[PDB]
Amino acid sequence: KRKVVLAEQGSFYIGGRTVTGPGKFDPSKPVIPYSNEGATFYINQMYVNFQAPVRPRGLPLVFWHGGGLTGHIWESTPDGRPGFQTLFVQDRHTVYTIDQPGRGRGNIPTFNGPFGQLEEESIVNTVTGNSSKEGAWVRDRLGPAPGQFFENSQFPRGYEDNYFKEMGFSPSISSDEIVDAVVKLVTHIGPCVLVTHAASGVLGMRVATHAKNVRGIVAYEPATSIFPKGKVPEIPPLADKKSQIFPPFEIQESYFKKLAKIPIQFVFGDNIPKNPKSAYWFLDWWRVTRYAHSLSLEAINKLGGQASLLDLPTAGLRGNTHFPFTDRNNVQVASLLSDFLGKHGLDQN
Amino acid sequence: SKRKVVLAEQGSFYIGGRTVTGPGKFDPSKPVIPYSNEGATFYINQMYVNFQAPVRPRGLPLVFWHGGGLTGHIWESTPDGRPGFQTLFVQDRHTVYTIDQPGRGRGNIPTFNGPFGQLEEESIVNTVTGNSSKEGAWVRDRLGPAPGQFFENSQFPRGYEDNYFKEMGFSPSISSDEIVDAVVKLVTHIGPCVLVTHAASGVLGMRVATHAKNVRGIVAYEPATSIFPKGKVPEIPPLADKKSQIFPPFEIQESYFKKLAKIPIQFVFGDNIPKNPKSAYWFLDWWRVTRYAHSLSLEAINKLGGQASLLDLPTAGLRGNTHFPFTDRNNVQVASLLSDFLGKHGLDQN
Ligand SMILES: COC(=O)c1ccccc1S(=O)(=O)NC(=O)Nc1nc(C)nc(OC)n1
Ligand SMILES: COC(=O)c1ccccc1S(=O)(=O)NC(=O)Nc1nc(C)nc(OC)n1
Repeated sequence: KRKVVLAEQGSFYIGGRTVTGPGKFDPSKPVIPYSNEGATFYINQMYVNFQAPVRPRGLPLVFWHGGGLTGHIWESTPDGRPGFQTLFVQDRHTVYTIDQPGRGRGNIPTFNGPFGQLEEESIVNTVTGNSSKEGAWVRDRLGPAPGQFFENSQFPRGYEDNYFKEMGFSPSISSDEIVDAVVKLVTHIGPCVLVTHAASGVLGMRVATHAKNVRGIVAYEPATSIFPKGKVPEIPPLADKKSQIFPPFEIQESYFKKLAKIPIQFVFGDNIPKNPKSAYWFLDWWRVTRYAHSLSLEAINKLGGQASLLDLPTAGLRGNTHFPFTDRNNVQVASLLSDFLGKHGLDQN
Repeated sequence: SKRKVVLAEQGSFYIGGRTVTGPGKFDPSKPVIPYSNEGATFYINQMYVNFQAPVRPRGLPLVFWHGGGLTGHIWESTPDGRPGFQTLFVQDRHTVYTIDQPGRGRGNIPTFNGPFGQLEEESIVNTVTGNSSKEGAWVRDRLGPAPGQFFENSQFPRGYEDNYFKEMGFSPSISSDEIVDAVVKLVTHIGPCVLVTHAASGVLGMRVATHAKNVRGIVAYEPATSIFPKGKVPEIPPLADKKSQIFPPFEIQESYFKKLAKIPIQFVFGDNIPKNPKSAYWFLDWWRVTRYAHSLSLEAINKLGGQASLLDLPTAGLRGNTHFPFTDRNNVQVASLLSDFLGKHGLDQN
C-alpha cells in the first residue's frame, strides 16, 4: 500500500511579482546585515510539487490545501498513513500539490524592517492573525469543545500534536494574487482537475472562471460561498442571532456562468447539526455555511450546471472531520473521489 | 530513466517544537472568528520532515538540511527542473529525509494575533525582519562578482534566475538552540544517519552531531559559520575593506567539540573564491576568509584525532560551481563525489 513508482517528480516556483527598494547596490559595501538599498525582492510566488506515475490515465490533479495549511496534508495523515498524493499516483494520475503564496514554501513577503513593510509601503500587514489549537479543534469538528471527541470521530486520535503542528498563519496577501498564481499554474499544466479544501474552495471556483483548463472541481468543506453579483440569497445569522458566516463572494454573472460548464462536487463530513446550536459556535457556523453552499450549487445548476453536494454520511461514511482526506477512513474518501473522476471521464485519456 | 524513482514508501511529518499559551479560557459558544489569543494554545517552532525510501536501502539514511532562507525544495529539483539530490540519492539506494527547519517553509513561523511574533507581552520572535535582496543573494552565491554578471566558468543554470531567487526568503528570529533541538529529535527518531548540510545549516549540523551519537558523518556544502573549542578561536584577519569581519565563530565546550573527532566530516567548496584580498567585491572576500577559518576549524578537529577534510571542487576537476553545487548544471558529478565519500566510510553498506 505504500509503494509508488514515479516516472518523474520535482518541484518549481511559479507566479509572483517583484518590488524594489530605494537606491543602488554596491558590491564593494558590506552585504550583511541585509539592506533594502538597491534591492529587488521576488514576492507572492507559489511552490508547486509534482509526482507523475508511469502511464498516467486521465487529467492531472491539483491538490490545494485549506487555510493555514500546506501540501503536507496531501502527503500523509497525522498518524503517518498515506495521503491523497500517494493514493492518486497509485490511481494513475499525475498529482500536483501546492503551497500557495503566503503559506509553507510559498513566499512570505517581508523585507528589512517591520514585518511586511518595504520602507513606506505596506506589502502585507505587520499585525497577524492565527487560530489557536482550541479554535482549530472546533473549526475542524473533532468534537464540540477542545479535548473532546465525537463518539463516531474518524480523527486519528493520539496524533493531535502532529495534526495541529501543520497549521499556521497567513500574511495578508490579496486573494487576487493567490488566484493569479494558480491561474498561471493551470496555464502551465494544461487541462486539469482542482481538488480544494476550506479556504481554497472559493479560490478554486474563481480560478475555474478564469481558466478553461480547469475541467472539474472537488471541494472538501469550502469555507466561503460564491454567487453572481447582486444575487446573494437570504442567508440567516447564526443561532446566537449576532454572528454571520463569511460574506459570500460575488462575481459578475458572465464569469459565474463558466462554473456551469464543468462538473463540481462539494464534499461535507459529519457532525454538522441540522438545527440551530447556540452552545457551539463553529458547529452552528458549519450548519449555515453548508446551507449557503447548497444555494450556491443550486444557482450553478439553474445556469445549466452539474454541481452537487456529497454528504459523506449519505455515502455510508460516518464521523468525518473537516479533513476527510486525512481521517482514518481516507481510503474510502479517496474511493469516492475516484468515482467522481471516473463518472466524468476525468480518468481516461 | 534518469527521472524514474521507485519508492517503497514516502511521507512527511512534524517533529519538535513546544507550546505557548495566551491568557484566559476558551468558550466554544463565543464567536471563534476573528481569532483570539484568549484561552489559546499555540504550537511553535516545530519542524517539517519529508522522507522517501527506496526498495531495499543500502547504508544509512541521509538528512539533507537546506541553507539559510531556503527549504527542502533545493534538494528536490534544480531551478531549471533537473533532479535534485533527493531523487539522485534514492536512486543511489539511500532513504532520504529532507527538512524545512523551524521558521522556514513548512516549518512553523511563530506568530499569533497581534504584531508579528508577539504573544501578548511576550516577544517570541522579533517583529522587525531581515531578508536578502536578489542582488545580495547573487553575490553571496557567487553567480558572478556583481548582479547580472556570471563568472566565465559558471555552472549556474543560466536563464532560470527567476526560479532560483523565488526559492529564498526570510527567517524569523527563532533561537538556534531550538532549531538544533528539533534536528536532534529527528536524529533520535531516525537512528544512525548522515547529515548533509549547506551554508547556515553547517554550524547547526556540527552542533547536532555533538548532541547526537546517531550522526555518523557530515558533508557540509559551503558552511557559513566556523566552529571552534571555547576560548581557542585562532586569529582570523578582517576583510580587505579593513572594516568588516566574517561571522563570529561559534564556540563550544571542548568535551562537545571532541565528539566531532569521532566521525568523518567533509566540507565542500565550489569555485571562484579568491586566493588574495578582493576589496572591490565584499562577498568574494568574505568567502575567502570564511573558507580560511573553516580550514583552521577542520585542523582543530584533526589535531584531536578527527577525520575532517576540505574538498575543493576545482581540485576534483569540477570548475565553475556556485554556492549551491547540488543544484548547479554539474550536480550529477557533485553527487558522485558525495557517493564517493559515503562509500569510503562504509555509509553506503548495511
Ligand atoms: C482549514 O479550514 C479553513 O480554511 C477555515 C474554515 C472555516 C473557517 C475558517 C477557516 S480559516 O480561518 O482557517 N481560513 C479562512 O478561510 N479564514 C478566513 N478567511 C477569510 C477570507 N475571512 C475570514 O474572516 C472573515 N476568515
Ligand atoms: C544560503 O546561504 C547562507 O545560508 C548564507 C551564506 C553566507 C552568508 C550568510 C548566509 S545567511 O544569510 O543564511 N546567514 C547565516 O548563515 N546566518 C547569519 N545571518 C545573518 C544575517 N547574520 C549572521 O551573523 C551576523 N548569521
